[PDB]
Amino acid sequence: FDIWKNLDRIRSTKKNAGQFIKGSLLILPMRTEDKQQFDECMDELHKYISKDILRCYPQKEMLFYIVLKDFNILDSCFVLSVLLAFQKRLWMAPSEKSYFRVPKNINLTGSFYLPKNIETSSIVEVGFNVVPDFQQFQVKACHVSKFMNELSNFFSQVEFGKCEANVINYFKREYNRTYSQI
RNA sequence: UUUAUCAUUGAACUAGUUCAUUGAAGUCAUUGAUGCAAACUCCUUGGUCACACACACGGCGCGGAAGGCGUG
Repeated sequence: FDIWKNLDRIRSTKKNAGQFIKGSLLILPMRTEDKQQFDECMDELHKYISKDILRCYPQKEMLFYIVLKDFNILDSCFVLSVLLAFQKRLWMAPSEKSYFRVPKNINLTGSFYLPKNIETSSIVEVGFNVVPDFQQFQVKACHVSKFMNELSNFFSQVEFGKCEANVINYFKREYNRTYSQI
């Protein structure tokens, strides 16, 4: 249940997981109470993602938008597994404090957004999605190694592209609006 | 393959870039638009005429359609 050996294992058996999908965009928002705790985890995460594929947009009125685009499948396998575990760790094992090491007996849950145009189990698409032009996907409770396999099998099917440049700015507009209403 | 508005103010920033606010207009589309090519399926039309299955040096069956030329 360590992310590096599991990420190499998915590197081996994924049948060409290296190349990046055209016009590929993934948006996961998350809220964290501790800014000092999350800023160092994300800072340690930007090391291998080279800041172009992954960008962090804060929203201040704590809410961060995690935008991951032009990504290879093996990259999203890494990042989403890091973040979704970091989100549970605060409640589960605050004494752990090892970012890439997932502590045992923690099941990964959460949700992420993709553009409404995508062309196609643990990861399921939801009916009745809020954000108008986007579609959110649930990741049911799963072990990390199971999550790598399910996600790696998910991004092999989806074939999508042709998105406007600033669309992320549209996502911010819609997502802030929906919660402003509630 | 290539594309997704302009202007003003503030913050950060190299010496152009990101975020927020104010104003103007704003064909829809990006599953679009441009180029390239194929396969398939379906519609309309015809004398689906007669004699003939006949080893030649490139005709001279009956009609219909469309012309050119000529005489009265």
